[PDB]
Amino acid sequence: KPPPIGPKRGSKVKILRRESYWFKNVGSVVAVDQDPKTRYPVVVRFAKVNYANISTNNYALDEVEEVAA
Amino acid sequence: RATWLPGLNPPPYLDGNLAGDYGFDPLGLGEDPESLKWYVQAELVHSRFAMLGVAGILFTDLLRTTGIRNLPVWYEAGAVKFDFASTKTLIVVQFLLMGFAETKRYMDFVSPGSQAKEGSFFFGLEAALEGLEPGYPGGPLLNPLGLAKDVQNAHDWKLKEIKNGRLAMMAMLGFFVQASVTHTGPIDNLVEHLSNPWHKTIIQTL
Amino acid sequence: DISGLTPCKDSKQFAKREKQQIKKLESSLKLYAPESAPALALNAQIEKTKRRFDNYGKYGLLCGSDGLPHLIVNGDQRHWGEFITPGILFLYIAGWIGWVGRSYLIAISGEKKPAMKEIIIDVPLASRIIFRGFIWPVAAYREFLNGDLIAKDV
Amino acid sequence: VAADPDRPIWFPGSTPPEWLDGSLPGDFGFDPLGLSSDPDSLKWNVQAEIVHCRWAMLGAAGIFIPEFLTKIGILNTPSWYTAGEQEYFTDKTTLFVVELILIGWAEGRRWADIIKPGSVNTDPVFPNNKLTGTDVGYPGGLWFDPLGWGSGSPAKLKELRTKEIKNGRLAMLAVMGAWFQHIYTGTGPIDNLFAHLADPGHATIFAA
Amino acid sequence: SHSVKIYDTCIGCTQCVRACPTDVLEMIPWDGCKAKQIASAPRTEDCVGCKRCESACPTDFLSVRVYLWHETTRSMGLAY
Amino acid sequence: MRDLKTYLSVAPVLSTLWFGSLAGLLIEINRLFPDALTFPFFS
Ligand code: CLA
Ligand code: CLA
Ligand code: CLA
Ligand SMILES: CC(/C=C/C=C(C)/C=C/[C@@]12O[C@]1(C)C[C@@H](O)CC2(C)C)=C\C=C\C=C(C)\C=C\C=C(C)\C=C\[C@@]12O[C@]1(C)C[C@@H](O)CC2(C)C
Ligand SMILES: CC1=C(/C=C/C(C)=C/C=C/C(C)=C\C=C\C=C(C)\C=C\C=C(C)\C=C\C2=C(C)CCCC2(C)C)C(C)(C)CCC1
Ligand code: SF4
Ligand code: SF4
Repeated sequence: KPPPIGPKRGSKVKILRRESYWFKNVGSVVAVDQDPKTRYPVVVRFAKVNYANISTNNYALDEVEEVAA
Repeated sequence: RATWLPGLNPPPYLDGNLAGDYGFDPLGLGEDPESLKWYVQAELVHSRFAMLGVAGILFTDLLRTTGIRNLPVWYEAGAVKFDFASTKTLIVVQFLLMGFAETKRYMDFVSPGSQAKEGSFFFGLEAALEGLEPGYPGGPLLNPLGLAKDVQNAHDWKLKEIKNGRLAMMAMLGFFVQASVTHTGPIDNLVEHLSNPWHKTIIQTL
Repeated sequence: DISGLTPCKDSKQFAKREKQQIKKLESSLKLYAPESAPALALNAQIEKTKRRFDNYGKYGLLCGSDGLPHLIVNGDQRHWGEFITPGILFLYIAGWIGWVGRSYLIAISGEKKPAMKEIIIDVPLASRIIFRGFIWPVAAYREFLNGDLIAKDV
Repeated sequence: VAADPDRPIWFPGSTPPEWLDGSLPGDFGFDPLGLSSDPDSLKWNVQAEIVHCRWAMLGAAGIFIPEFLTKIGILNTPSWYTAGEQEYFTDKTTLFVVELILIGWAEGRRWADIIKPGSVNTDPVFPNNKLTGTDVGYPGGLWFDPLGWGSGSPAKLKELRTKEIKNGRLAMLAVMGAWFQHIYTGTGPIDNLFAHLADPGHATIFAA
Repeated sequence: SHSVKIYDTCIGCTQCVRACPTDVLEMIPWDGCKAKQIASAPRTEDCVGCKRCESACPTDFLSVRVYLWHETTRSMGLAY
Repeated sequence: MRDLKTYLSVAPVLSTLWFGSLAGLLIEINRLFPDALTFPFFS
């Protein structure tokens, strides 16, 4: 839909992707690609970097889950 | 208010409505609220036991030093062999009875209505254990006189209680250390201080 | 007298160790005048050795056939000065270190860039926390009961 | 606390630092290292100077007056250096503890007065008593200021406070001078003065 | 020789191939990302296995991925 | 200075200060209380 499909910009989100560095770790959604053809729109910004000194990564909608806080 | 040292604001997690607060929590122990409740009940019980202790030591030593009764020194008081009973029995009896007391106090602290509702038979007395408050049980068994029938609006009485009890606890620590490095009674140390105060203190112990 | 070990207050080889070390330090003492700094220091080390051996005797240490104090860790009440009382003395300090460090890391956790507070140690914050580990055996117990010691996965 | 951009400074021709505006009572711009570059560091060092000054003035008096009214105005004082070896009606570690317990009270009130500017003005026993001191380091109360001289115009107060710390600075210098003298020289300070006034040349720090 | 694979997590930043010193990779159009391009690996025969491609893949773990496999004279990087 | 104290609070400077103080503590303890193998107080 033209309205947002994914989490809100700023919604602290958890990663269900098993192969990511931040698995079972919280994040901070900075953007969601509203194009309904990309596979991993959810641009997250974490607090601590990965082994490649990167704090951001694209994730899917099913590979993400917002916390109750 | 006056919180235990001027120039410092009291912690925001304790202020005012509590028995003798004065805002002394520099080490963040009452930061969590349920921890503070548990510690309040702990403090009250500690202070009351310590008050009974200071009375039972000062009175016995007033009788001893002056020479009214030949009671033993507080230090060497546990090994008195009683004729009718033995200490080996007394420890077990204390365990039983004070268990029935303290576990009841506990199960009231976690559930205030307990010990009075249903199947809480204590010789049919399931009404004197109403509790009315944490740390202040009330009732005909525990306050027969009932000086503070109310307990929320009894801040003067609870404040007197907790202040006298903090002081009694400090005096009990005094009894513990003062009579482990001097090996006498408190009254002996006092009259040793009141003869030559500038020559008999802690640091005059070489 | 346990574990086949004689006490050091009634051991022969322990006194022999004493005599041998004293003769060793006295052999190095007949090379200087008895009032100069080397001889005074050697005599001080000699008294240090003698008091050391006598203190190991009077504490009830157990000296084996080799004549050296063998510490008992099993939990014998006579030998809690060997392991259990200094063990508690250790664990109290070690948990102090851990608890002030943990409460510090939790204190800086709500910072914009917390890592700079691990490099540039916020001495006021730590110093306000540095004595908060005095009460670690009770604060940690409550944080375990309240659920604040161990983190939750989410 | 009025600034004086053209005050006389410690080192004429130099530009005094920005954090010394001239406001303080006796700030001649002497801070080369920058030990008071911060505002709160300056506020702390001010009271440190004040109390070092006052303790050093009491010290200089209790050194020289017992050493002046002993060599000429004949009295009997043991010394200022070896007075800690002398004996009194109390054990040496005991009265140290007593004066610690008694001085730490006042110094804790001072700590409170520095951290919180007005917190300790009420007498905790008799709250009708008071110290009418707005300025940190200058408690205008009865026990400290009974004669009413610590009040009035801020200019007169500033000249009086710089008079105070002016006496106190050379009091500090004099006390550590007596220290280094009684160490380097054997005899006492006023005896050192008389030996200097006998022969100013062959009586100085130099002996070789 | 080596088996280079590009997974669908690629953002199309063109670092994998601008780092690759042996022309193994090449960007192609795609519809799975905002950049509308993805890397492909046709010339895997020229792949030495240096993993400069996946030392420059800015994703959760990786999108480009090099699998060490049958080593030939050109994957072993031999001038002899 | 604020930045000088910021540097004194850095991990190596504060570490060597802390361990110099600590080492002096343990040193003076092992000089005042040398040769210690057993805790004899309430033994
Ligand atoms: C007790 C020491 C002490 C302290 C803390 C201060 C503090 C202060 N002074 Mg004062 N001052 C003192 C002694 C002291 N003074 C003495 C003795 C003199 C005369 C020599 C002066 C002369 C003076 C002038 C002329 C001025 C100040 C000013 C100031 C302020 C800014 C400078 C600063 O940050 O100082 C902080 C100082 C320290 C932290 C002390 C330094 C410590 C190091 C370790 C010294 C080591 C070297 C030293 C030379 C060895 C001493 C040997 C001795 C026997 C000679 C501050 C309030 C200025 C101001 O604003 O006035 C209000 C100003 O204009 N002071
Ligand atoms: C109030 C400050 C003051 C005063 C009046 C004196 C006075 C004296 N000192 Mg002492 N002294 C002082 C501070 C002071 N000193 C300090 C801070 C130190 C430590 C560095 C010393 C260390 C010292 C030693 C080791 C010895 C003396 C000696 C002497 C005497 C002979 C002078 C001499 O040998 O030159 C040496 C003088 C100095 C090292 C002082 C340095 C300069 C000070 C800071 C000047 C004081 C400020 C001044 C009042 C204002 C400026 C004056 C002028 C520019 C207008 C004389 C009585 C000697 C003695 O006892 O012989 C009898 C001696 O052996 N002094
Ligand atoms: C991990 C293995 C290990 C162990 C267990 C020991 C154990 C010991 N060594 Mg060995 N040592 C080791 C490794 C080890 N060492 C290594 C690797 C080296 C080479 C670097 C040495 C080199 C060495 C030498 C050269 C010497 C020792 C000595 C000692 C003894 C130290 C006793 C002492 O002074 O403490 C006393 C306690 C302290 C210093 C700690 C004080 C802590 C403070 C006061 C805080 C506690 C108070 C606090 C406020 C709480 C109180 C309670 C209340 C307030 C709550 C002890 C038997 C000395 C000795 O006597 O040998 C027998 C000695 O001479 N060791
Ligand atoms: C407090 C004090 C003395 C107190 C003395 C007392 C109580 C004496 C008591 C007694 O005598 C009696 C009564 C009787 C005796 O029987 C016993 C004792 C007990 C002995 C001295 C301070 C003495 C303090 C002194 C000398 C301080 C000197 C500081 C200087 C020179 C600072 C310089 C700088 O800091 C600035 C100003 C600016 C920076 O930017 C640059 C630099 C250069 C770093
Ligand atoms: C008696 C003894 C013995 C034995 C013993 C034993 C056997 C024990 C065991 C024990 C055990 C089996 C234990 C366990 C534990 C577990 C756990 C799980 C824990 C946890 C903990 C925690 C978690 C903590 C934390 C902390 C602290 C508190 C400190 C610092 C900080 C921190 C945070 C780190 C012997 C004879 C040898 C000797 C003598 C002594
Ligand atoms: S480096 Fe990775 S993310 Fe970037 S273009 Fe190549 S395959 Fe895609
Ligand atoms: S391993 Fe080396 S040669 Fe192979 S694709 Fe990656 S960068 Fe190119």
